[PDB]
Amino acid sequence: KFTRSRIPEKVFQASPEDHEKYGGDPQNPHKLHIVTRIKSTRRRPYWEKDIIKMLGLEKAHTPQVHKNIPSVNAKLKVVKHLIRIKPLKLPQGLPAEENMSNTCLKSTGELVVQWHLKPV
Amino acid sequence: KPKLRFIERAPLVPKVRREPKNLSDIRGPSTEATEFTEGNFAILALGGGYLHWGHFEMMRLTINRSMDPKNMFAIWRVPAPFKPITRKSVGHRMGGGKGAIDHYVTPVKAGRLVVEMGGRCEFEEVQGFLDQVAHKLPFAAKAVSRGTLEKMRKDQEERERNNQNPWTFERIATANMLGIRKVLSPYDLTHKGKYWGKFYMPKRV
Amino acid sequence: KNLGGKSSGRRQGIKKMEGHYVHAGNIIATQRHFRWHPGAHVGVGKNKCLYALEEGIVRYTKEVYVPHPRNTEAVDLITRLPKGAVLYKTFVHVVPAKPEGTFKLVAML
Amino acid sequence: YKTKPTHGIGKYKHLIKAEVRAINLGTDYEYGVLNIHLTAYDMTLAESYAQYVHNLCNSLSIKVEESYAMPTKTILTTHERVVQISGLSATFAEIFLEIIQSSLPEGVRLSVKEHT
Amino acid sequence: IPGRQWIGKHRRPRFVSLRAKQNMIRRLEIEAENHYWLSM
Amino acid sequence: SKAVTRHRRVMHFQRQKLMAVTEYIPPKPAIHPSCLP
Amino acid sequence: RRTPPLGPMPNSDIDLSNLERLEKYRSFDRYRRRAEQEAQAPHWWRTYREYFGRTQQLLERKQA
RNA sequence: CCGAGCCUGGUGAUAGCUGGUUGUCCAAGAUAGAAUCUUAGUUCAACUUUAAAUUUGCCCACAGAACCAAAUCCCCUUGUAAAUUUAACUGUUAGUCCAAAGAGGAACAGCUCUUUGGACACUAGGAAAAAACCUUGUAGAGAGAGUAAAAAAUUUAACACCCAUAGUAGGCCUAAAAGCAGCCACCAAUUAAGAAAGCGUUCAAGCUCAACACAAAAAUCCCAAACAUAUA
RNA sequence: GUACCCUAACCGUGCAAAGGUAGCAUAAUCACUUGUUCCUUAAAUAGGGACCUGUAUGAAUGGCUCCACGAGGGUUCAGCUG
RNA sequence: ACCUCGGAGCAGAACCCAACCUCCGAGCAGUACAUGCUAAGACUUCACCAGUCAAAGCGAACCUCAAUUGAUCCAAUAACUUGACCAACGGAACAAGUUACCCUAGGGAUAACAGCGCAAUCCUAUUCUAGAGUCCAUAUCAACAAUAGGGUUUACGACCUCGAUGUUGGAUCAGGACAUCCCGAUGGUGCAGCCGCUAUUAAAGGUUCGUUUGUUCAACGAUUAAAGUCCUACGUGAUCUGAGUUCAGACCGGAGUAAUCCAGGUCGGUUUCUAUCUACUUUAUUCCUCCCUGUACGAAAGGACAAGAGAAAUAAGG
RNA sequence: AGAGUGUAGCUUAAAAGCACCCAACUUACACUUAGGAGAUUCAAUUGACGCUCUGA
RNA sequence: GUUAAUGUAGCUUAAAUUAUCAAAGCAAGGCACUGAAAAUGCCUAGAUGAGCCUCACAGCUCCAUUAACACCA
Ligand SMILES: [Mg+2]
Ligand SMILES: [Mg+2]
Ligand SMILES: [Mg+2]
Ligand SMILES: [Mg+2]
Ligand SMILES: [Mg+2]
Ligand SMILES: [Mg+2]
Ligand SMILES: [Mg+2]
Ligand SMILES: [Mg+2]
Ligand SMILES: [Mg+2]
Ligand SMILES: [Mg+2]
Ligand SMILES: [Mg+2]
Ligand SMILES: [Mg+2]
Ligand SMILES: [Mg+2]
Ligand SMILES: [Mg+2]
Ligand SMILES: [Mg+2]
Ligand SMILES: [Mg+2]
Ligand SMILES: [Mg+2]
Ligand SMILES: [Mg+2]
Ligand SMILES: [Mg+2]
Ligand SMILES: [Mg+2]
Ligand SMILES: [Mg+2]
Ligand SMILES: [Mg+2]
Ligand SMILES: [Mg+2]
Ligand SMILES: [Mg+2]
Repeated sequence: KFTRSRIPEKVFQASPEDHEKYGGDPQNPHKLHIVTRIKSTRRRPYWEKDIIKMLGLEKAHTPQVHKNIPSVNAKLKVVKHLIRIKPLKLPQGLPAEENMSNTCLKSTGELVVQWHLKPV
Repeated sequence: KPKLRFIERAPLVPKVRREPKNLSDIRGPSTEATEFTEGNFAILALGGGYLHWGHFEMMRLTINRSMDPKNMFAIWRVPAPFKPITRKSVGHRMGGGKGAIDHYVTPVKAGRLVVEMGGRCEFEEVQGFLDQVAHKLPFAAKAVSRGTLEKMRKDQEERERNNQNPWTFERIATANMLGIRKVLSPYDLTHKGKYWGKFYMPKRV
Repeated sequence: KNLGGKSSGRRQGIKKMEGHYVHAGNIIATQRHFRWHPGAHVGVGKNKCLYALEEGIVRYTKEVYVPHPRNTEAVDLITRLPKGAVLYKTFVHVVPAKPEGTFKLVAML
Repeated sequence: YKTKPTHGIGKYKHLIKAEVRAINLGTDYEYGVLNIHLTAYDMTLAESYAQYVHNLCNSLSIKVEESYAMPTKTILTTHERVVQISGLSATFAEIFLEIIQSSLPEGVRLSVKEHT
Repeated sequence: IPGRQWIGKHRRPRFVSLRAKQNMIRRLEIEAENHYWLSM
Repeated sequence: SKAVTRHRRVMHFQRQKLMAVTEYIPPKPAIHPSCLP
Repeated sequence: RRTPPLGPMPNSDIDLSNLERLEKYRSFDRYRRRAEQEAQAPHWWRTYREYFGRTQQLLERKQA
């Protein structure tokens, strides 16, 4: 029959080759994902149509900050074929309440906290 | 007795209860009788199938025909036909029970040895009549040695290590990468894309 | 020729799993043969059902099967075992939550 | 449960064997079934020596299938008892036989006759 | 094709172009990166 | 149709694509070894 | 799916292929003494225990 | 117009059966089952709708669920916003294909029957056309933009040249079977040629070889046109 | 059981009220059956005449001949006529 | 054949899960006579009805078995209780046959015809050398099997059609396929010649008349260069026919108590349309005779090709 | 002569627990119930009585 | 093809467990001999695969066979 899929823990154990291809650190990892749905929930089972509603990814190509914790990551492991996961990197820090209204999330995955529309 | 003994159409006491067609004794790699025991040359099964009594008479007559019993011997590796296959009587409508037992059948999976040969003889004297028996079998078959069986197995081990394709079938199926387990079987995780039904793709990694 | 066999399912099996809070008299697991044997504060009906005797939390454990000596079938299975052999069965217990009552001050006489 | 490490903790039929010629295969040579006929005209001397060979076998882990008797013949009735033995090693064969020789009480005759 | 081209015993064959191979491959590389960032 | 048929059963197209993506690619050397002494 | 056992399983070291040559409990009291001793040994699974838990003196006595 | 006239009346007979059921706009909305002179139907459940009350619902982690495979159940966190109860009822209970596990049949069916999950009866783009495969769902205007799925690849069979004496028709068995009807032995000459590996003789003889030497076929008419070479 | 140019009454304990007789017969008569043979035709699953395993023929459910008769159903000679 | 209940498999691990699916069973028996009364909490055969389990308490003492069954109706009994193979087992009431004299409402939810799916059956082609063919696998045929293809058959399925897609053969006029029966061109032969047999190639042309039968088939008569296999809604009934096959009447044999039926035979039995639209309405083969010559070939008996000439026949055009 | 050493039969028992013996029910074994015999090799962790082995 | 019954000594009838008897053949006896009549024996895997009990003995299991049924165009 067609059931849900238990993906083994070996698949989510990154190799030291993988830390060189994608620019991640094993020690001190990132805190917040940027989840973006890139596939439809149609022609997918109902246990994936509801997980996508649980993460807020009902719209395609709309990013969403989620924590990098093993309970949010258990939901992202169900629908990893539907989404695209990238780390939210913060070149400057998290925005204060003065820099809250001048932020922008870039396509590199970084959240700049001062966003003028002037060239360098 | 250096000849293939007589294989009977049915057991001595016959099966009285009609068994369902477990077709899963054809699909997948074989586990019983995959290696050589007191022999040198054999007939490998490169695909699954059912041996009727007619195939056993083909193998028994046309191995004992072309043979030196003073220099060669042969043993069976497949059993006598035991699984009952029930045909309904001809020209009947559908339903009304299950048909009566007509004949018996051995299941043979892929990678199974069928007959074995031996004696003071090399392979070229044996590739003659073992490659003509292998062509009459209902599955794709092959005459193998002990040296050419372990060559074709160590070759596929070298195919599985050399390939520049970053994606294999096991990496994609066991991880459920594109959600691809919606179109695969649960058997395809241990089949790894090399077995499709009764058939066997040996060029596939 | 094959008539009969249209029996429905019994709907037996575990009604209250591991760690569930269970009051007294709750049927824990209905069975057909002895799959789970009773343990602490768990009784057996006539039809081998397992009901709970106290208010508590259901625990499933594995312990040593020592049958009754008047149960001549199992004793004759015990005395065929080799010398180091120990049988085990899955037991169902109820860990009783509340105490059976407190001492309350009624009146100063 | 099957998926748990405690699977098969309660299985027991592999500890119970629920269900002959001379076995000399390559080195481990052992007899088949034996019979030990003991005939004497005393029921006291035949019944009591039937116990001791059975007590000698039990103390040496030799398998005793039957310990029955064949009926008497009116000569004065000669009482005959059969003690069925299976399995002796090479070192055990001379030693297990010579003690039953070296304990025959009073004029009882031995036998290592066999089945049928 | 005997009846209903895409269903049944005898279907018309569909084949995999370079479009369909490259479309699955670039979806397989988003997936391999997904397994990386969920591993830490 | 059963899972084991006498003919080669037609694959689902998304199954047919990963049997085309995951095909064996042989290691091609830079210089052909018959062009080297 | 199967998960391997964590510690040693019971009836595993005494497990042989010969069951006629191995000596048995012939009785109920020989089994129960081994049964009571095994229930007191600590095990790696869940049990009931987890939730519901000179020389002159001998010479004088041997003379006496 | 006679298997029982015709007319009026009961009579607006009855029909689980067919047909029909008329302004506008929005919203929610699809498939467990059981009984039944019942399977063309209905009642109850399930699902659905509204209103109301409350507090948990879904996703889930360790631990846990029996002896003779994929998974599920249970389940705090966590992600989330729903669920249960109460009140009031209608309608759907004549499904299809695909993937998977099986059963029946021929390991036939666009076949039949269960289960798990999709899609369809709902829009759009693609697979030529196309209910069911793939992409994609929440609505409007635009003579903006980035994308998703998305175009079938293959073309295959040459081959040696030279040379051949001899113990002996090896014995046996056989009319005789000589290298070759059969069995046993299978040594031995010259540098090198088997007491013969294919043909050939009633049996012989002759020829060689081993040995030196140097995939496709059916019925109105094939079916885009075409194109190996300008930089992913 | 036995007939012996395949032809001896030459024996037949089972029972039923009685056990199909005369005649006719491949019939308008289940199938077998275009039954076996002759005449008819160059050629006959048609038509006519004889033989009976007609094991579902048959005596007012009437049996069998024959004279007449028929917009009845088949077959045929000769003539004739698009 | 079946209809209710239960155990096991399908349904491998919570529950559930169909089948005119596969296998076993049940409609009781035995022992008690506290097999007394009560009552928390639960299970539940996917509803309901029924079914289960049960602590405490009272009272005493110091049930087994998987199924082993049956609602309501108020009466039979003083009461307690008891009563169905209501087995079609959620149960009307104990009510049957038959319809071709049939009728109505419907259904392509559902059959016959046709299409379609499918290819078991059928036909074909290659692979394999067993064996036949004196010897000799492959001139020719071919066992066990194998891999393909076709869509003639017998079937299966039930997808279009029951507010009608009308049928067997025949007539008429045919269109097409080639897997070629004849004519053409070649290779092999166990091909001397003559006859053949087999394969490659070729669909331009051709493919008869009769007796019996409704017959397609089949047998037979006489021929032919040959009297091809098929497909086209088993081609074509708004072109025709109606013998068979489906009616209303009727005998005969049989089945039935009869009404009536057989798929058994036989005699008889209404075949409707004024054309709206599409489409369309003047695109040379063969045989025999003679000659070559009774030559080649053959030991003879026999007996040709090619070339040449003439007679015909059909077809097309006049 | 040297080495290993040494609790009743066995003990990573510390005077223990199993093994063990007889009697009765058992054809007998088994079970059970009644009974039965048992040891730290002696001297201050140490030394010398006994056993096992390697030697002559 | 489905429902239905059937299975016998050398062959058939029967017996409601146990197995009876007329033919068949085996001799002897009367007759010159041969058929009959006697007087005697025999010939039954009760068609069977297992045995719940014990089974022609009676249900599955069955292999032959006997009748009806051999629809529906
Ligand atoms: Mg069941
Ligand atoms: Mg059911
Ligand atoms: Mg089509
Ligand atoms: Mg009305
Ligand atoms: Mg809406
Ligand atoms: Mg109805
Ligand atoms: Mg929860
Ligand atoms: Mg269908
Ligand atoms: Mg939108
Ligand atoms: Mg050579
Ligand atoms: Mg319920
Ligand atoms: Mg009580
Ligand atoms: Mg009813
Ligand atoms: Mg009912
Ligand atoms: Mg009539
Ligand atoms: Mg049809
Ligand atoms: Mg239909
Ligand atoms: Mg259907
Ligand atoms: Mg119709
Ligand atoms: Mg119409
Ligand atoms: Mg051709
Ligand atoms: Mg027609
Ligand atoms: Mg017409
Ligand atoms: Mg008339």
